[PDB]
Amino acid sequence: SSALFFGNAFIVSAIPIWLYWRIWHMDLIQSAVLYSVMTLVSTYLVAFAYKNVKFVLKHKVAQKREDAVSKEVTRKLSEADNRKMSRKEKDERILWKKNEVADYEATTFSIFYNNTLFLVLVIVASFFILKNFNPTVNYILSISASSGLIALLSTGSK
Amino acid sequence: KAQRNNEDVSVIPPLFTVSVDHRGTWNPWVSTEVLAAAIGLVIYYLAFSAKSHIQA
Repeated sequence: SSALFFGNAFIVSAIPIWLYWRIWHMDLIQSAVLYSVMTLVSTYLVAFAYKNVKFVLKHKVAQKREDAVSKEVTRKLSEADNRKMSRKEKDERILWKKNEVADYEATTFSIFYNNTLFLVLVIVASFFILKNFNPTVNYILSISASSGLIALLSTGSK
Repeated sequence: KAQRNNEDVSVIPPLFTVSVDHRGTWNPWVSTEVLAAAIGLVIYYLAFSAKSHIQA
């Protein structure tokens, strides 16, 4: 799970580089290091944001899965095995599997929410703020601001 | 001098004639840039999801 989270964070932080790869194509032999370092720092910040958001939303997700918990209760109990089962282990196993699926769905939702928020302000920034500043500096600052806001929306400790 | 006499274009000794055929006039979309801003409408779906989160 840690490895897949690592890879997902890196790929979602690198896909902006994927769309910025051939769109301008300025000195790749020298801009590759800049792209790598920005991707790494964005990956770290977005991973911190993902951890914070999943931790804060797990409280709601606990009761969000209650209907599915009861649905699995129905099947785990509607059997002659449940007539002479442990009568408690069933609850433990269904809680474990529902927690696992809840964590998976919550992480997916958070990752894609941050990804969707990533490509909202960057386009308008590159379209407008280039009037007075260098386009490359504008793209760099837009990416930095997007990463910072993605990190800050997690905790929100204003 | 013939035009004032209501004479047809073809009743005067001409030099020659040419026939033109260029069907396919004007060839595109009306607005090729304003549709780019329409990508912002997809965030209304996550806004509705956030409203649902506020609700339930």
